[PDB]
Amino acid sequence: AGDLWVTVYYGVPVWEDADTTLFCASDAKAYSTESHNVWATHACVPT
Amino acid sequence: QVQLVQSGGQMKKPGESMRISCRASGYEFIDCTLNWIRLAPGKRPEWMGWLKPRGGAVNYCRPLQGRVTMTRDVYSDTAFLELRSLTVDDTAVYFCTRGKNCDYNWDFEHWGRGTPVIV
Ligand SMILES: *[C@@H]1O[C@H](CO)[C@@H](O[C@@H]2O[C@H](CO)[C@@H](O[C@@H]3O[C@H](CO[C@H]4O[C@H](CO[C@H]5O[C@H](CO)[C@@H](O)[C@H](O)[C@@H]5O[C@H]5O[C@H](CO)[C@@H](O)[C@H](O)[C@@H]5O)[C@@H](O)[C@H](O[C@H]5O[C@H](CO)[C@@H](O)[C@H](O)[C@@H]5O[C@H]5O[C@H](CO)[C@@H](O)[C@H](O)[C@@H]5O)[C@@H]4O)[C@@H](O)[C@H](O[C@H]4O[C@H](CO)[C@@H](O)[C@H](O)[C@@H]4O)[C@@H]3O)[C@H](O)[C@H]2NC(C)=O)[C@H](O)[C@H]1NC(C)=O
Repeated sequence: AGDLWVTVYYGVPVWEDADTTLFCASDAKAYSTESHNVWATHACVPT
Repeated sequence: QVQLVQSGGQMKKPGESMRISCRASGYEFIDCTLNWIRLAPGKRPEWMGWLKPRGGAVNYCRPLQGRVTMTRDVYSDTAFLELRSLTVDDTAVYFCTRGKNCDYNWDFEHWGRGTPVIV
């Protein structure tokens, strides 16, 4: 027998500061597969 | 880009042999097939045989079956060809040639600089 209730929203635009694992994305412009880079490896996802 | 630097063209006499090298770069020497197309005066560009540098697999042209011998040093990435029983007619400029891609050998976008043998 009330007036106001808890209402739950999913997709709410909020964020908090955080530390996390960051993966790499490369420009993929390195044509030569032979001459491959030490930092921009094949594991870097395409940009 | 890839490039196929070649040997100097030696001077020879009939009833002898010749060996002309061809070093490749810019691509994995094994993954792609290399050819030998020589050019004599006025005749159609003569293909002699392809060489697959995986296990030295080869396929020579019928008239050259017996004289021709295409090998390779997979370590120095060099392509070798020997041609015995020389003639003044088999005289030509020689060009090592790999295709556009490894899925098709016959589109020769990449040619080596001509090596001129004189007989
Ligand atoms: C699976 O199994 C297969 C089959 O077993 C294997 O296939 C075989 O592969 C080998 C390669 O590994 C291939 O070998 C051939 O070898 C040839 C080299 O032989 C030549 O030289 C010898 C030596 O003669 C000199 O030395 C002796 C003493 O050692 C002396 O007595 C001679 O007189 C001569 O000496 C001279 O110099 C000295 C210097 O001091 C002087 O003192 C002296 O006075 C002389 O001047 C010769 O014996 C050979 O002669 C044969 O071949 C010629 C070719 O015309 C014939 O005219 C000759 O009669 C003889 O042929 C004999 O056999 C045939 C066939 O049965 C008979 O009809 C005939 O009657 C004879 O009995 C050579 O001159 C090499 O040159 C050759 O390549 C050349 O030939 C081919 C054609 O055969 C050409 O297409 C090439 O372009 C070349 O020109 C070849 O490499 C075997 O031939 C081959 N087997 C078969 C059946 O083909 C295979 O390897 C194996 N494994 C695998 C993985 O497959």
